Amino acid sequence: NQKFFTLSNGNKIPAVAVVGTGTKWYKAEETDATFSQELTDIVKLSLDTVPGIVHIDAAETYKTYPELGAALKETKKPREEIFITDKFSSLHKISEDPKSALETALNKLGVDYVDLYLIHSPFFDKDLNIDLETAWKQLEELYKSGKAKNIGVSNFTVEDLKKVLAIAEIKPQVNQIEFSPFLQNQTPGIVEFSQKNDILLEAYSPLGPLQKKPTDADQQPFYQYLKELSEKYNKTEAQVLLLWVYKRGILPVTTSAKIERIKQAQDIFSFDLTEEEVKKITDLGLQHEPVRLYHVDFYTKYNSEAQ
Repeated sequence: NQKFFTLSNGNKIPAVAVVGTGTKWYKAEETDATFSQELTDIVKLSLDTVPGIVHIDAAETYKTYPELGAALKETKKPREEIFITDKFSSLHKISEDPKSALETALNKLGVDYVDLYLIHSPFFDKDLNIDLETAWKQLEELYKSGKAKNIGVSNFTVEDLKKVLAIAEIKPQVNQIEFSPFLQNQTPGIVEFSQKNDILLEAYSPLGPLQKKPTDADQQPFYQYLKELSEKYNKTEAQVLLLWVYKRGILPVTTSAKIERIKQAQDIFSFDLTEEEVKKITDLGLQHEPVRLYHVDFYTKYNSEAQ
């Protein structure tokens, strides 16, 4: 039942990521006191009970490698039935460079490789002693050594991708961006450019519209239609939006702490949307004001082009 995207290198990636590792409260330090039993328990439960290949989206910045590592050790879910995406913290330095970050992560996770490694932001912390070019080249070496089965970037503009393409031996395989019906181009032209250049887009915060659901939702065309589709298919509104992202050729990344929502996200491929329905979600979304939840200070200037 599970669907996959095929990356430019021929490798497959599960077409929805359903396990996220954010502490609901930002985690400032890594101590026994800050270890989140609640997070480790939901990751373990997901690995135990979610059918098929379970795609986890992790990140150095979360400081939840210990919780992911404990869950990975305690599950009997086999390693090959897990796809682990990890991200080098470029915005806020924790490691000197990608090589150091991933070496540390592999040891904390208790694993030999990650399935996808991303540069989390093109906007490097002033405290980092490495530039974008040098970081990408480190990802190329982690790809060649097999520590990262696939490599890519996150929150890159067209100009950022062009900077990588100018020095790349290995073309980035993924660009994880914020994408939803209320933000259909995180930065100008990114969707069209990425898809034309065989760089797979992942969409984080694809459920932004449901987070920022206004209290007049019952009277808003977008939310009215989303409810109509939910009722038509006997699926949740979340499931309809996640499937819409997939139908736009983009891999939705979601991060619920409710096991039934995690299972529902994995199960989006239990139905389909017609061409009309995909187009109508798109069109009603584009009529809406942009909603941007991440990289706000960097990309506000692009809001006028996002829809």
